[PDB]
Amino acid sequence: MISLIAALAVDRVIGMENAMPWNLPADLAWFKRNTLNKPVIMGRHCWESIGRPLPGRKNIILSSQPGTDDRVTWVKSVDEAIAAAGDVPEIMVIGGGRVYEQFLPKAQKLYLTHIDAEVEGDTHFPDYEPDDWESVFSEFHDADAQNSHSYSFEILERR
Ligand SMILES: NC(=O)c1ccc[n+]([C@@H]2O[C@H](COP(=O)([O-])OP(=O)(O)OC[C@H]3O[C@@H](n4cnc5c(N)ncnc54)[C@H](OP(=O)(O)O)[C@@H]3O)[C@@H](O)[C@H]2O)c1
Ligand SMILES: CN(Cc1cnc2nc(N)nc(N)c2n1)c1ccc(C(=O)N[C@@H](CCC(=O)O)C(=O)O)cc1
Ligand SMILES: [Ca+2]
Ligand SMILES: [Ca+2]
Repeated sequence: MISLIAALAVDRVIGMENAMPWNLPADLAWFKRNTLNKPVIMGRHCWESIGRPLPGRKNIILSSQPGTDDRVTWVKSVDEAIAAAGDVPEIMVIGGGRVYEQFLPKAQKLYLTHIDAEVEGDTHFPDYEPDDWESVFSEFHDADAQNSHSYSFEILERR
């Protein structure tokens, strides 16, 4: 199955100037826990904002151009990305916005972090139909010394 994993601020903002405008160690821990030992698919812009392969994951990068880094697997279409991931239980799609938009119709699960942050953004999570989805896990956390916003973790499953 295909799952999307994303962190969304107010108004579904997911980025600004190729960066993520918040500091949430707890979200990074959640991200790692839910992507480790699974293939991860990302757009070229979202790769460039990392610049190093994520360890313990098969890193698959979508680009219309030839790849520039042999440490990761480069593919030129959605269907090639899916195929490159292979016969695994769960393929994780990690962004950014244009990649999320293309994989959302194919996804069975959404792993969302709702961050209580008012951030100007230039990139937004796609506007999904709420009726298509059922909340199966939800956990809220207050802001603390390490995490400067409150946030909730949510898993939605396609009905
Ligand atoms: N969880 C999150 O909140 C989260 C996660 C990740 C990223 N982000 C943010 O997302 C933003 C980047 O999003 P974005 O939409 O600009 O870029 P993106 O989706 O990461 O990357 C877009 C690029 O991927 C390639 N691509 C996408 N679909 C393709 C296809 N079907 N076939 C071939 N190539 C394809 C193209 O590369 P070429 O131009 O090379 O063809 C395209 O320009 C940044 O602000 C980043 O910080 C947020
Ligand atoms: C910019 N970016 C994309 C990013 C960040 N947070 C997210 N959060 C969620 N919930 N979903 C995402 N797709 C997501 N993507 C990054 C940046 C750094 C690391 C990173 O270093 N991750 C380590 C965490 C190790 C560390 O703490 O340095 C890992 O093993 O996954 C991952 C993604
Ligand atoms: Ca806040
Ligand atoms: Ca509606």
